[PDB]
Amino acid sequence: SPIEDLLFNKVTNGLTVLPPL
Amino acid sequence: GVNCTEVNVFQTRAGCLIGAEYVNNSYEC
Ligand SMILES: *[C@@H]1O[C@H](CO)[C@@H](O)[C@H](O)[C@H]1NC(C)=O
Repeated sequence: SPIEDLLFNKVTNGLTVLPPL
Repeated sequence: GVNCTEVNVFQTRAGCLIGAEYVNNSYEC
């Protein structure tokens, strides 16, 4: 959605990061 | 998170899976 896109375009060793489900 | 070219293989976005194949249909997991 356009509001979702506007929200998306506003928020920017041994330490892995698990991806969300 | 390992591109396992240095170790049935399917590559997810969470890593690579060994021992499980890929199925087109979907069910509640
Ligand atoms: C794994 O490496 C190959 C070659 O370096 C690359 O083509 C492939 O996209 C890589 N896997 C992922 C999930 O990016």
